[PDB]
Amino acid sequence: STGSATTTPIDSLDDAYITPVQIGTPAQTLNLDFDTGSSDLWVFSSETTASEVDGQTIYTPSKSTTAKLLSGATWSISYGDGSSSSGDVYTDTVSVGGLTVTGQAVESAKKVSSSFTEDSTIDGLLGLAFSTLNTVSPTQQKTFFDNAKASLDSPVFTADLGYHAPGTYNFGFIDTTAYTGSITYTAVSTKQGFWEWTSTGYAVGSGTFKSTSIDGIADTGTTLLYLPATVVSAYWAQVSGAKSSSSVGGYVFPCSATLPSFTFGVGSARIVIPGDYIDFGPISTGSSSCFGGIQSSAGIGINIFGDVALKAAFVVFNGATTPTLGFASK
Ligand SMILES: O=C(Cc1cn2ccccc2n1)Nc1ccccc1
Repeated sequence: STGSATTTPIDSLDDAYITPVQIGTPAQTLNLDFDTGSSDLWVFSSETTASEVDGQTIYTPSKSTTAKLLSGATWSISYGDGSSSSGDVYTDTVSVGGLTVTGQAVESAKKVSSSFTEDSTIDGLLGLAFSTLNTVSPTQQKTFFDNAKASLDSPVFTADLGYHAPGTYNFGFIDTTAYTGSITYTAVSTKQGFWEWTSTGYAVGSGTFKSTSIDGIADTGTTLLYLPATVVSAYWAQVSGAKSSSSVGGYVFPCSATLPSFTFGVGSARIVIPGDYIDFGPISTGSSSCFGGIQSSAGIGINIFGDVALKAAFVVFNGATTPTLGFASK
């Protein structure tokens, strides 16, 4: 089997992407944030604290003839932006772009943090990291991908995120019309539960490539590109007037600037992030100070190849027995 779904930026900045997901019988369609940085499928629901819901579409398991409460099971998660949620668990039928999993753990939120409430466009998360990170207790649950894996034509999914435009998530096949050149594959460590790999280096604009090992994760649930401070400093030094602002909480730059590109290495291959992809707009409405899309990972404890990096590529998440990651230009 296969599936294919369009993923759509939630706003003009591409702060995140949403993908429609069918849950239950008859289908209830919710727009979820596909997150290769986490391993829980969770939704706003009829169980969510009333005051914590503001515009989201909710899953109502009582209206689904295939929902079953997973007895005694609970879940609780936190993300890198400091947001969190928690609740109980149902099993139900979940379909993504024509690919159906029966018996999928659907984590029903009872509680969500303010950032989730405040974003009306995201109806929950669909985690695509390794199931070892799944938070359900006392019986850990598998991800959608893990459950669909053996049924897929090939045990893979691909992320093709657009810049200020819709993209695609495919399951079980690689669309060879969706990228240019070849896909370069690279080793993955699953020891922290993430799609963790090692970039071979970087370049700033038309500058010389610096060969250096940069360990980090491929994370569709993180908007920006978080890299070591040395790297980030080298980038922003090429932007007149750019500065790290402790008050704003990262590098800012004059909105009048034209930003240089940023290149990252994948083995001997190179992925080029255009300058405009690194512009995240005014720090506040009407401001002429803009927020940068490359930021320091100092203090995170891990480097993160977020949407700013992944959207410049066609990315293969190869869930073979030994997982790997593939990157192609497009
Ligand atoms: O936390 C993540 C993945 C992530 C961040 N998110 C923010 C909002 C909504 C979804 C979401 N997913 N990645 C990460 C961050 C820090 C350290 C390790 C992994």
